[PDB]
Amino acid sequence: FVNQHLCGSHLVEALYLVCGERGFFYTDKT
Amino acid sequence: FVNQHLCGSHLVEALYLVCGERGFFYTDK
Amino acid sequence: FVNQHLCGSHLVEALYLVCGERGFFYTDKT
Amino acid sequence: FVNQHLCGSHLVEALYLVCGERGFFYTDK
Amino acid sequence: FVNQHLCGSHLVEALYLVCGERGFFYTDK
Amino acid sequence: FVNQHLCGSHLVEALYLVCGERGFFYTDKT
Amino acid sequence: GIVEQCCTSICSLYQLENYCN
Amino acid sequence: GIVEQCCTSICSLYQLENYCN
Amino acid sequence: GIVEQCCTSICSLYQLENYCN
Amino acid sequence: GIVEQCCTSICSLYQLENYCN
Amino acid sequence: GIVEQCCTSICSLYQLENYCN
Amino acid sequence: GIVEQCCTSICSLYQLENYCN
Ligand SMILES: Cc1cccc(O)c1
Ligand SMILES: Cc1cccc(O)c1
Ligand SMILES: Cc1cccc(O)c1
Ligand SMILES: Cc1cccc(O)c1
Ligand SMILES: Cc1cccc(O)c1
Ligand SMILES: Cc1cccc(O)c1
Ligand SMILES: [Cl-]
Ligand SMILES: [Cl-]
Ligand SMILES: [Zn+2]
Ligand SMILES: [Zn+2]
Repeated sequence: FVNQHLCGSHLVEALYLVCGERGFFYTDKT
Repeated sequence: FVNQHLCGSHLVEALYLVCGERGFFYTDK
Repeated sequence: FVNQHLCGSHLVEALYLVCGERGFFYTDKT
Repeated sequence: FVNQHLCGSHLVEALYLVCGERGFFYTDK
Repeated sequence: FVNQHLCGSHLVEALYLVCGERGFFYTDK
Repeated sequence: FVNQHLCGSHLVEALYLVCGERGFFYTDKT
Repeated sequence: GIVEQCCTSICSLYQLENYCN
Repeated sequence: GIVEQCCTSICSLYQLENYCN
Repeated sequence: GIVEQCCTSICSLYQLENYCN
Repeated sequence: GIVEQCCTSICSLYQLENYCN
Repeated sequence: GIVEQCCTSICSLYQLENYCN
Repeated sequence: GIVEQCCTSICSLYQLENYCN
């Protein structure tokens, strides 16, 4: 897997791919 | 199962833009 | 809606989503 | 109406790359 | 030929993320 | 064609579009 | 859900905001 | 233009809509 | 238009440049 | 190949890593 | 959060998975 | 390589094509 800053849309795309059928939660900033 | 899978890739990028700092959940079933 | 710098492809994708059936014009730099 | 809508998402990203500083219009009808 | 073409756009972005520094080839036929 | 830094996923998308049926090879960093 | 609603037909950004939070 | 408004600075939704047809 | 031409079949970057400006 | 395998049905990141290098 | 972990710093795959449901 | 040519510097189309098969 990439060793990269993942931000904005790229971060969400990565979660989408990584999480598969579980889906995910995106808080944006905390 | 791609067409829905490919569709969901766009949906998540769209929700990112529209929800911004509110964020969102992405899951069903 | 995001409070973000939107540049390059992200800017176009945002316009595409925002403008809907109207469509849009992209000048790039002016 | 998604397949054409999803297609247009790619088309606009492609036109961005190909047209560069010339830019482009995206509209019909 | 779009649906496979559009599919391949996602596949290449996915492979980018998964392969990272190993990289990959994208070609057939 | 754009006069831009093309990095990460954008670089791959650009190669995908540019190379067409030939396809391509992505080394990431060398 | 979002997939049944927004993959068959187009959801606008207005439609999509329904799915925020 | 859009680049100078929304890329170099940050644009609002309303600001982004000025570039719709 | 671009959608009829490039969503049914693949438009190359050459095809697509036709739609620039 | 990757297209026959991952465009008909979903390839997970695990499936996809098979195509690395 | 995810932004502060994976965007401002770099996250591992494992780290990214903490944000799956 | 491509990263060092087109990401750290800017590549031309022609330059980008050196990475096609
Ligand atoms: C619609 C749907 C089903 C299953 C998992 C998901 O993340 C989304
Ligand atoms: C092809 C098409 C139809 C309607 C609106 C658009 O932006 C594009
Ligand atoms: C699957 C496939 C066929 C032809 C060219 C490619 O880059 C990929
Ligand atoms: C913005 C967007 C993406 C994908 C499907 C939709 O209905 C709307
Ligand atoms: C680059 C591209 C995107 C979408 C459709 C096409 O025909 C070509
Ligand atoms: C991540 C991904 C993209 C496109 C097709 C797939 O099967 C999987
Ligand atoms: Cl970026
Ligand atoms: Cl698609
Ligand atoms: Zn798509
Ligand atoms: Zn980006």
